[PDB]
Amino acid sequence: TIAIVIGTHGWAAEQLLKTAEMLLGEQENVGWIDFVPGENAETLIEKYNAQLAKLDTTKGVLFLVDTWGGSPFNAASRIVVDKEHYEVIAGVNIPMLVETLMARDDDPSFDELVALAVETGREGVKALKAKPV
Amino acid sequence: TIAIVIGTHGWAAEQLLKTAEMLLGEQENVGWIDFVPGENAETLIEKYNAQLAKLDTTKGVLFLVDTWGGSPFNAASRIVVDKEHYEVIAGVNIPMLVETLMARDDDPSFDELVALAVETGREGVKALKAKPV
Amino acid sequence: NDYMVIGLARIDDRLIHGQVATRWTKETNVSRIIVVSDEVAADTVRKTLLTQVAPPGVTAHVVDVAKMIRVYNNPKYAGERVMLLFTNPTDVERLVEGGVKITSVNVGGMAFRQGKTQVNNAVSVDEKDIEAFKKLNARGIELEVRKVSTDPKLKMMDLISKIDK
Repeated sequence: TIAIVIGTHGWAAEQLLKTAEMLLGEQENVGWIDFVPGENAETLIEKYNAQLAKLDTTKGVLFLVDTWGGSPFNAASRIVVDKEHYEVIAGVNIPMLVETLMARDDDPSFDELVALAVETGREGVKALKAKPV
Repeated sequence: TIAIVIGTHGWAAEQLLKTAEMLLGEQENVGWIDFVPGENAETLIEKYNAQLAKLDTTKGVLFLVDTWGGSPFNAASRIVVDKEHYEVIAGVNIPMLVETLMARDDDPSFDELVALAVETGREGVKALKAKPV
Repeated sequence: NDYMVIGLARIDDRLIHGQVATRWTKETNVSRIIVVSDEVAADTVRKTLLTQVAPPGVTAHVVDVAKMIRVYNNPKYAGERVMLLFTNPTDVERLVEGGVKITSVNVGGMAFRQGKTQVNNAVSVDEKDIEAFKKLNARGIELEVRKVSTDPKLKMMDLISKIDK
């Protein structure tokens, strides 16, 4: 399947994956990294590369990161730059992770998966508000 | 300030808060809960209530949860039902948490904060894609 | 048998929870979902929320056990594949007694509670739930326990056999 790597400031990436697996069961072909104060983008590039070495990246790689412009995002950006089937998507949330992991098994094309991740991530943000009676 | 409670399946809520504090510094008036297999919504309602007892809820309470329809969401829904200035927003992500925590200090109205959280959460989901040269 | 076709029977006191209904809907190829519960049917507020969050392309219906037996007695859904959602195995034995045909029952999840015994990570059974499962098994009906189709399938009798003799 298409490889997924999750990166956030701190230690949240591992937990977002754990949460997803609590919902979907253990996942294959997924990696994650942490970012600790004192580290820079170059440290992170190495961390991402070490994770990729263990993943099947033949169909592509989708980096799901916490926020646009942070170190995790900047480092991932440097890796995907002139690579086909490599993308970085900021704002990772559980709806995005769950929908993306579910679709991945039905072997979608890379563009299809990227589009689904952005759409489900955004549609997943919703307020309860008053309900009709 | 307006109280914020984060709830997600598993143990991710504490880490999402830690990540936010890595970006913004330690936060006040924020609570979180975990959800372990074997627990039900009633267990979670108690957990949320115990957290609320320690928070200043005079201006309102915003529950930020992982996904629409999960136990964390269902339990939070039962608490906010006929309460003024209580809301549940699904799809919590770092952009939403950071923007929401930042605005909270400028003492916005409850409706203003709820609207900002949904808007920043959604706008935070964005793919890098090819860039112009 | 020449009437509606039960694509799958999932038991869950939460009905739709997480992506379990979304993923199970696509894998089970189900375009219709019927909820059988008198307690929920009496909650107009909950019915509205479930109907407004019904997955796209999928319709969610809310009916009582007595009304459900009649909907199945109508060939209007013949061949149609529908998923049955229950909150307790007791309501499943009732449909069978009405002449409903069930080949197997899948346990999705059951909120734990005091006085009950935990058989799985989130599945609890009381002397009443166990008694219903034994009757279904005595009728040659298969009972499988699993949270997601991607998780290993376990036999309800095996889990209750290592607890209740």
